[PDB]
Amino acid sequence: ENALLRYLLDKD
Amino acid sequence: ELTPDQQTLLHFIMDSYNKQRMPQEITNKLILTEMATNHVQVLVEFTKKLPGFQTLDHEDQIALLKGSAVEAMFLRSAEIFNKKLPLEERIRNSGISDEYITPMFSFYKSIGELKMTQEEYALLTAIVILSPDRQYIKDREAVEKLQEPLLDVLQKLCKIHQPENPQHFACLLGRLTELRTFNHHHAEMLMSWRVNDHKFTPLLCEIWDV
Ligand SMILES: C[C@H]1C(=O)CC[C@@]2(C)[C@H]3CC=C4[C@H]5CC(C)(C)CC[C@@]5(C(=O)O)CC[C@@]4(C)[C@@]3(C)CC[C@@H]12
Repeated sequence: ENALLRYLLDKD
Repeated sequence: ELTPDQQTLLHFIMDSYNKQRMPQEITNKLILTEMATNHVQVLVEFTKKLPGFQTLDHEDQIALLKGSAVEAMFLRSAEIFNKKLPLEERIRNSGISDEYITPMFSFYKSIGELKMTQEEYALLTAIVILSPDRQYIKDREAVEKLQEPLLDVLQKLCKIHQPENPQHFACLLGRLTELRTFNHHHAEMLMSWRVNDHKFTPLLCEIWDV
């Protein structure tokens, strides 16, 4: 899904 | 040699590279999942901080990340378990086909032998990350644009640590290139361990595309 990766990137 | 925006850049990278670190467990050598998971966590944190990465297309960003992973992990493993054990592995016993083990350790020993400084590791990782060559990138140039400055700085600090041997920089990219070629066997290597009912964390499936 790459969704955890997505959260981890845009996360502040 | 190194100036003036090329000091602000190295600094800024060293800064980011250094504020993620492997705690505690570089001691007790299952746990292999923790290590793997630590590696990724740290990688994305380093990745996202990298100059310009904010601006990159999202689908490129993820691609850049998934492709860089196997090399970064070899690189970040090395920078730790060659310094912190100044061999011994758990991976035979983890039920990996020996086909893949003896090869993939050549690559590990090879990297340690380069004997890189921690500015070399840091910058090289960054180059590895922002490789425009990776699969499913669309804006290869936009990636390529961010990689140029890191390259031409790394270049110089190979002439600095050290001049003696002038094939150092070339020899650094070489080993990484050598490793890129292993990436399709690493896929299989992993899909080999996932046959016997053994599973990965959701994160580790995402990073390795499982
Ligand atoms: C046994 C299996 C596991 O349980 C989950 C983690 C995983 C997939 C993983 C954990 C750590 C490494 C590192 C081990 C070394 C050999 C140090 C090099 C980097 C390397 C990496 O993280 O990319 C390569 C293999 C893997 C990915 C490898 C194959 C070793 C055992 C392996």
